Amino acid sequence: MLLHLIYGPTCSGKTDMAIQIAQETGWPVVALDRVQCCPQIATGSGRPLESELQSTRRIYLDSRPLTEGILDAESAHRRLIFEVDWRKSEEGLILEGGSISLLNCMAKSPFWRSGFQWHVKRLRLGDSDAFLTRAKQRVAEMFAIREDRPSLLEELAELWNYPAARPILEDIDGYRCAIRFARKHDLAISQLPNIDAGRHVELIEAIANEYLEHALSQERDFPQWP
Ligand SMILES: Nc1ncnc2c1ncn2[C@@H]1O[C@H](COP(=O)(O)O)[C@@H](O)[C@H]1O
Ligand SMILES: CC(C)=CCSP(=O)(O)OP(=O)(O)O
Ligand SMILES: [Zn+2]
Ligand SMILES: [Zn+2]
Repeated sequence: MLLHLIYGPTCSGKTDMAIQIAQETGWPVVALDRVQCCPQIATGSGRPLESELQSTRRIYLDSRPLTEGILDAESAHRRLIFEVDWRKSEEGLILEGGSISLLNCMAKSPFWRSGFQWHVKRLRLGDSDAFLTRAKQRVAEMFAIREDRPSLLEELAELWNYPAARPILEDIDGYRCAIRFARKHDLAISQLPNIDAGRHVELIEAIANEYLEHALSQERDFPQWP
């Protein structure tokens, strides 16, 4: 079968791309993302909206409570081989995501190196400045109060109740920032949603900047794929 592999940093449009190829071909898209396997952090982790899948399928490598820990990379990798393997007979599948440790498992795994055709697309960040514009938009959407899906701040407040979630969230991007930012301004995590006019602007800015650190370190640590 043909695997269409799409990887690159945070906020590069990988998913809209994947959705478009999926809506053309009919193939599912497997998310190469460990953090997105915790649906309790669906928004902050970048899962697309149901509305935005446009009836196309997107497959996650597990579905797990956040307090169970983010799915480790070698478990994710074994799950990935299985999701591709059982679909062995279909025409192709789309693998899309920005997981550093998952992509590197892939690059080191004997599974991938034979018995598949590949189309491989690597998105980059270019302008730091356009990156941050792109990033601030994405953050404002993750912050939008929506009918159907909790915002990043609402997910964050929800989970802050479980002391076990706290160290885990401190290690995840967006949430890390939001938490660091609450402590900076002597705010309770619960009050982050009612954050006043421009206080809201400094937090979007700060998360977008944390996305930047992240994307730079994704450019640093990504495998170079064949
Ligand atoms: N979808 C995501 N959302 C938020 N943070 C992420 C995401 N994927 C990776 N990270 C961050 O990058 C580290 C995970 O490594 P990796 O899966 O190898 O990129 C995580 O601990 C998070 O801090
Ligand atoms: C928010 C962070 C750090 C990762 C999730 S964003 P992404 O890799 O899901 O975004 P794109 O599909 O590249 O827009
Ligand atoms: Zn995505
Ligand atoms: Zn990071």
